[PDB]
Amino acid sequence: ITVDEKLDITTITGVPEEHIKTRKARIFVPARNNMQSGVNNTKKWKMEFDTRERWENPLMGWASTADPLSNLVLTFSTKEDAVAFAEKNGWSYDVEERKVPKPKSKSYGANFSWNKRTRVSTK
Amino acid sequence: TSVKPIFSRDMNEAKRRVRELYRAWYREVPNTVHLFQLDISVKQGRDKVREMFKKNAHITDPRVVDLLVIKGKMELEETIKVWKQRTHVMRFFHETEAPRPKDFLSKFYVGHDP
Amino acid sequence: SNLIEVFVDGQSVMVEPGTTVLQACEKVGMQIPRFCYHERLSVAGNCRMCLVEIEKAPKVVAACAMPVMKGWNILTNSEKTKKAREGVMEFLLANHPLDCPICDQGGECDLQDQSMMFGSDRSRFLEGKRAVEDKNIGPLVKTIMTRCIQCTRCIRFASEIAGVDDLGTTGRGNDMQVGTYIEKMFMSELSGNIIDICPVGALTSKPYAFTARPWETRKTESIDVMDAVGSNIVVSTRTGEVMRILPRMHEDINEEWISDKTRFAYDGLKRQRLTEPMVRNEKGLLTHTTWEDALSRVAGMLQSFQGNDVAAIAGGLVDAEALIALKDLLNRVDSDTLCTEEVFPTAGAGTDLRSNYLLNTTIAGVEEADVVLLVGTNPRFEAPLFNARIRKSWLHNDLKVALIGSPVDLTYRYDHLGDSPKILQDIASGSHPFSQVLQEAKKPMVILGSSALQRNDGAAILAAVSNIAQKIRTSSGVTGDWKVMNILHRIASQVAALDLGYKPGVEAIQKNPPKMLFLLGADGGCITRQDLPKDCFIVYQGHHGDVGAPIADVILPGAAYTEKSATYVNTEGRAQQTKVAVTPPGLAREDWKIIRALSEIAGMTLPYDTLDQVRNRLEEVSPNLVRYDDVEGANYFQQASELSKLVNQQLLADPLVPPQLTIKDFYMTDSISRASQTMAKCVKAVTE
Amino acid sequence: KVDDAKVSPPKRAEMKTSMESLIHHFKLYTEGYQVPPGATYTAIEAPKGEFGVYLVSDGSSRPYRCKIKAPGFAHLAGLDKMSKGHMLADVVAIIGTQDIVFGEVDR
Amino acid sequence: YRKVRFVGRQKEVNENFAIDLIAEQPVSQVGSRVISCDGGGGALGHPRVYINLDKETKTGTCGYCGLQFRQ
Amino acid sequence: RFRGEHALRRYPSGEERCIACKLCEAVCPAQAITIEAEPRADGSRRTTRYDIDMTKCIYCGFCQEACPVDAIVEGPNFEFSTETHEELLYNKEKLLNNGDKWEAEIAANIQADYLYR
Amino acid sequence: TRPTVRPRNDVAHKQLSAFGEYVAEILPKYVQQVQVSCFNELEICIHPDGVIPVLTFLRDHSNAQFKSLADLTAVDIPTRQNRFEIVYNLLSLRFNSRIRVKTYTDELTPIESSVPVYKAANWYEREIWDMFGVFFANHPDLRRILTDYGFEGHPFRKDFPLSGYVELRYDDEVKRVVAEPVELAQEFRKFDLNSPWEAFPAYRQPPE
Amino acid sequence: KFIWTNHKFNLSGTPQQYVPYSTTRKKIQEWVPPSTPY
Amino acid sequence: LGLREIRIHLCQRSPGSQGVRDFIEKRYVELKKANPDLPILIRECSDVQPKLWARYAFGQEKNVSLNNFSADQVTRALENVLSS
Ligand code: SF4
Ligand code: SF4
Ligand code: SF4
Ligand code: SF4
Ligand code: FES
Ligand SMILES: [Zn+2]
Repeated sequence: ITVDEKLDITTITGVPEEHIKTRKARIFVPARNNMQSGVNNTKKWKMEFDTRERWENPLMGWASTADPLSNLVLTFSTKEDAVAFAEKNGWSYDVEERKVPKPKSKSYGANFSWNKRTRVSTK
Repeated sequence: TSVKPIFSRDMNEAKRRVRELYRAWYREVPNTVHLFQLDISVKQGRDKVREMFKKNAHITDPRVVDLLVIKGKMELEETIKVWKQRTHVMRFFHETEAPRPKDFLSKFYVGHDP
Repeated sequence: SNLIEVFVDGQSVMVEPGTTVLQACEKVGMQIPRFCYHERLSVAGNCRMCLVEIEKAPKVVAACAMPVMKGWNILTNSEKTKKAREGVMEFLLANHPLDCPICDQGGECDLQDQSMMFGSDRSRFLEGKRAVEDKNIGPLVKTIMTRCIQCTRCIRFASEIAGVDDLGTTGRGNDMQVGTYIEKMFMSELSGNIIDICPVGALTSKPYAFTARPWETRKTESIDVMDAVGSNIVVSTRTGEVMRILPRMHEDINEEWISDKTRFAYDGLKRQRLTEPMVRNEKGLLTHTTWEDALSRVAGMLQSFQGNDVAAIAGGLVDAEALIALKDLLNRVDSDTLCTEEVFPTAGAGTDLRSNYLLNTTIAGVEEADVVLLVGTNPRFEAPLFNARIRKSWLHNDLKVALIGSPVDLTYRYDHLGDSPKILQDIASGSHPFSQVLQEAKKPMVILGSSALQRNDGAAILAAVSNIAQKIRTSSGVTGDWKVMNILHRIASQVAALDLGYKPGVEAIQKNPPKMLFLLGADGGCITRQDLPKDCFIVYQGHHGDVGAPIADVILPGAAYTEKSATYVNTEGRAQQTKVAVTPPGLAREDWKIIRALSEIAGMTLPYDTLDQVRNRLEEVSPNLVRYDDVEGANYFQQASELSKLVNQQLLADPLVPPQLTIKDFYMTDSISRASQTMAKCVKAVTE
Repeated sequence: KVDDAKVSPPKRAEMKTSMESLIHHFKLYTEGYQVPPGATYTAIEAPKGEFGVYLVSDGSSRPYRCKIKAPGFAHLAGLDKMSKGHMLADVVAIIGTQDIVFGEVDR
Repeated sequence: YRKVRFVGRQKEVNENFAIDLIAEQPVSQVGSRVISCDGGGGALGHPRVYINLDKETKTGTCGYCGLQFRQ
Repeated sequence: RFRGEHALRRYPSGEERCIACKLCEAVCPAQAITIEAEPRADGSRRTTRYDIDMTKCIYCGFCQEACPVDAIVEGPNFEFSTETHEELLYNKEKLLNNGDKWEAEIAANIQADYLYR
Repeated sequence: TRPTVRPRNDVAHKQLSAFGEYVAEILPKYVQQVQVSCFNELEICIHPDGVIPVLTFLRDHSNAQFKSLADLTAVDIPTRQNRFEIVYNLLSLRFNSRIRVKTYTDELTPIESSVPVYKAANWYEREIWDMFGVFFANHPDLRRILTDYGFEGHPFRKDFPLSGYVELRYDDEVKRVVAEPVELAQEFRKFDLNSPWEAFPAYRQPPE
Repeated sequence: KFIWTNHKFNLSGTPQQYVPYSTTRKKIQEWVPPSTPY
Repeated sequence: LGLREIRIHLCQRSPGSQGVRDFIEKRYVELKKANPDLPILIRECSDVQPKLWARYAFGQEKNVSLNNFSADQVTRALENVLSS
């Protein structure tokens, strides 16, 4: 069998060059591009790294660049394995929080009052 | 850890293996320097060998070092034969690359904090 | 308890008795299509898109406006519901023209993300397509009223939160229209914030109009700093250029709304910007040079200076990381004498647990109040979304608002109680009524504005208002904890500035003739060379050249707010960090690294290098600044209200007039607002 | 084409007249189709062999992993068995019988 | 600054411009309410779009059509 | 239906048939298109920069089958082979000129093929 | 329902529901999940203890020949707490039937390779080492295929970005073709394409 | 209409080589200092 | 100087800092009644080891680190740096 149970926090290295200690990741929730109202693009945690300089390429004006990562987003399942991926390869990060709104109390019929203020007109 | 190892068990089949192939590199550095027809001094090669082994000495867990053993041994397969046509061996030395500043006042005049 | 299990597609869930079918089906993770509905608005039903086939009924109902009875089977997908969602969204896709090559909401319109999933395959109409004409309203709302599927969503917003009663419905049957009958312009606060609400691309932004399509941007969240309440924005880049912002829809502040000023203030951000260090040259000449010329120029002058000959001011929009590297430089030389631009009176407290200095009530606790009394400010034209929460909490329950001094145009039924500073003294007694109701309320709320507190009677009204404020707190106080007395601000980097331990109000620089000054004020011209001594150098450090860069010795380029990972403080003490989206242009650098780079060319060198090591220093002074987005419960002003009674300075005699005009003061405000050609484009359209 | 037009684009004489044609034209090129999840696999007769495609679908316009099997993985690893006991001039005559094309061994 | 890259290269540039060539068109007129614009010919050119011409006698070139349309 | 050199068309008397609806960009597999648009002072939107990376261009021709107002056309002329890498990046003022070295060559091939597609 | 809809059949959906059922019955040691695809495919989820014998059981029988090893692939899945996923695909010659073997693993935990069981896995098994680092056990010759000699990346996982770090260039400084940090002429503009509103009813998630 | 006289060529440098360039606007519009007197 | 300012830290819970929460009831109203020049600072919550800072002499930190005192131990520890 050769099970040999032991314990160590798995920090793997050698596969990148230097950008372990240089950068800091970010875990957050994408929340409702507000030109419309589709809520399908919630429920999945994503990541994005540091943004570095974008200069002008002096022949066209293209957005040529250094900063070799700059485009890496993965699709996470939840907050639980969100941390566990950033530590398993081991570079710094910072975590946001999921925002869910009010439930909330909305009821038609109270928009026509005898003495209240909740009263609509000009419909 | 509910996982079986590769070769070693705990640190003592391990640390005798990293010493082991070090001699195989050590007789190789004078052997290839006249073979690949490149011209530096041979002691620079022996400094760069121990450069590579000493840097990764911050490991306190087996089967990662053993994973580097498989990486370290596979390097010798191209090395003892001729599978790196005069470029890959020169790729170890960051030679024509401009020097990184690595100093705070020096970084501040050039760059948006890279 | 107090629930009904309704089998949504044959599956139990317990809602409140009196909620909606929409909120029931959205609770179990489903989307019914939404046109005539919004959560942050009222409820009508005149699009008729949500149609579910309820079980044990031959008819079809709409989920917008009906309650839920004893537990039904809300059959979402049927062989008849899809004969309805196909049905309604075939009519309204006929009387509509063939746009979207050119419709500026072309990547997010709700006739374009519903029409693939729901609905039919082809058309059978096959000629028709009525075509109405358009008009212009203001120089912000690009206006094609042809598209206009009459979902009555912009219309109710005039009766909703923005209380301007301006729009209506003109017509009958097929031919009705939405726009204003006369050619009256529509512009106030929040007036540019309709173009998010319009669910099709019939309404859009005027400066943004023809630039780029929305599948090329990179959405990075951040915070805006042009007001004291903060914001919740999202920027969008193209090639390292800023395109536009939208509100990020946070649930405490910025609900679905945003400041109308901050929406179109990004134009001057890339218009008039200084990029490079410019040397003294001995006359009023001012030309650029090497970055390593003007560093050693002021480095030797630092060691020559000692004592109160060197000072600084800071009252603009900079972060809370460059306001420590400045502080750990000028107090490692042990020569402080430093202040801000804003005039805040300090008599008993303010720096020492601060006891009232933040807005004490939360924004979420505003809706629980019952009687509000506020003095000496214009709530409409400073902190615009603050009046929006008052407007909504004036509606939907009872809420009582009175006001003292200078009747300006607020939306709802306020009343001018009086205009003298002696009104504030007499309310500690029993006179000029309501007289008891502030004590006899259940959640009272007394708000002071910083515009009247800027005057010379500021320490007088500081104890005069807090006299009757603790009088209500010593009464009951509410039940209850319920902090009552609170205050507001209008400069973002002031509460973050003061709680580092600065002194407020220009007095220390107002008494001595110091030699060298650091300008982080900077366009607020309360300090000139007139009050200064002779031609000794003063160094400007900032980003723009409105007021203080011509009257300067050596200017320094720096990044504004959309270029650095900054940290700010709202009016309650939260910390909402901005992040880097576009890297700054020119030779400008980040505004804390320059001080350490100026430290290393000087003698003393600060013991922290990276931005984490900055935050380790930021841990040392105040630990609430690394506490993100939390307002802890700590008032402790039983003692501090007594300590200000040591000072007994009397009032003044003047009508409590704010600086805020009818409208025009809202536009030209900070630095970029003056430089923005967009605000200059619209402010000439109001005086005309 | 397939008629239901959630996959096929509509005709050119149609995408200039009606309203339903453009919204199921203009959206069909910004993003692609809507593919359901669940793995799949097939192979057909390439004229030199099988052609394995193990197309992993995720559920959006952009696919997930797309691993291909081409011939030559089997057809040239078995050159070890096939060659030995023979000449050197045999070996070039071996290779043109399996019909091995490179760029196709990029699977 | 950029002016050195074309020395002896003669700067091949366009001659005509469509910045303003709408303005030399004989701006059309009908005297009706709503008109089709399948201009350039049928099944080619810009798609069908209907315009209201009541207000300073014009249409606004339809965006797509480009030709000045009015009454 | 043979593919080849790029060109741009225009209406009768010159109008810039392009409307800058960006669809040819989003389907280019090599992203050889780059377009920055702007409201021209007359009011209708047009282009400012317009690029075809004739190096990168992999000739999927989908730009010809994606424009609604049928702007870009793969013109059938294989006349090529300049001497620098610095030249084949086509700006706009090649393409309108290159679309106006000929049109009767182009205008007859579309008119003989548009019934099929 | 109509034309232009794929006509499914039930005969192959019956026997593949029948055949794979008594497979778990006769080895309840390694099999942990069996599922039938709605278009006549079969998955047999296997914990990799039985990586050799279950193949060795499908290596030979009288009711299951299955001696045509077609496809060894490798699929990474982050956010699974055991990342990778080795998936086989084998063919019965006499019966015309497809079945796949899904065996998960992790990075450092090795896998007993199929070297005596099949000799078509000679170049396939090495590929997963070169691309992921999944060290298979007891292979006679582990080497480097389809990558260049100086990489340290194992690129087919997700953290390796689109370009590498190793944009190569030549200089006449002496003779060499030297490496350099990577520099592009263009961003590779990354779009945003996921439309909202959930076009699929059947695969609806547990709503939590 | 808008078509050339006879023809042209795809020659390398005639002297003309079309020398493709940038066709955009300066974005940031750097600040101007005030004049020579104080 | 000595000195420039002092920084009071506490915690709203974890009741070791209740001596400081008592100290404001005991000596804050009278402690600042005397010496109306020294700008002492109070911040919100260290939440573990509620230290007490002092900073002076070209910016040199001096941190007395109270863990859990009584009502007079917080009264006597403050005058050590105050008189000096
Ligand atoms: S602006 Fe158009 S879409 Fe919005 S409510 Fe009015 S008619 Fe409806
Ligand atoms: S707003 Fe809707 S209907 Fe109008 S062009 Fe855009 S997608 Fe088409
Ligand atoms: S071909 Fe179409 S997408 Fe491309 S520039 Fe012309 S109008 Fe725009
Ligand atoms: S010609 Fe080919 S490569 Fe160029 S834009 Fe069109 S489809 Fe893309
Ligand atoms: S969705 Fe508003 S009425 Fe049906
Ligand atoms: Zn037309």
